[PDB]
Parts: sequence; C-alpha cells; structure tokens
Amino acid sequence: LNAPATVCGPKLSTDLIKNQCVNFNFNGLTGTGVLTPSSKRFQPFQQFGR
Amino acid sequence: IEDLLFNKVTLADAGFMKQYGECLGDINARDLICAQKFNGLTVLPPLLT
Repeated sequence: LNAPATVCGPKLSTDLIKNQCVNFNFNGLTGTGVLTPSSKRFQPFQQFGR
Repeated sequence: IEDLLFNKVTLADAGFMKQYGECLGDINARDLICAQKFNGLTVLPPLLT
C-alpha cells in the first residue's frame, strides 16, 4: 500500500462511480468517500497522494 | 472612523457559510477552512452582527 503493484489476489473488479459516496477498494486500499476527476499530474513511480 | 477601523484588521472567516460544492470544486487550492470543516471543526456566528 505504498507503491505501484503488479501481483494481486483473486478479486473481481467493478466500474467507476463518480460524484457519490461509496465504499472503494483501490489496490487493497479500502475506504469510504466521493471520487472526483483530478487535475494533478503523477510521476510514473507514484500511485497515491497524501 | 469605524470604516477606517474595520479596514485595518483582516478577518479570517469573511462569512460563516461554506457550501459543500464550493469546497468540492477548487480542490487544487489547499484552503484551510475546507480542511478544518472536513475534520469536524466549525466556527459559529456571533449573536450581534
């Protein structure tokens, strides 16, 4: 949960949902909140932001 | 003279209403009042305007 990952477990995916409070599981990072498109630019070695 | 006095202290709040869509947009600007309001800290208005 700190870096880009390519070895995952056996879990199905789901389509994205915007502008609505949901439970989310991004690469094993679980939480609750609202997802919005961003204008931030990430470097190729970066996955999360704090 | 009260105008000259009110133009010499820079108040931090400048209005006690901050809508959810206002903090949801302009999210690239790291506003301090939005960050306080997202963690449960609020400022209440005075009784006498």
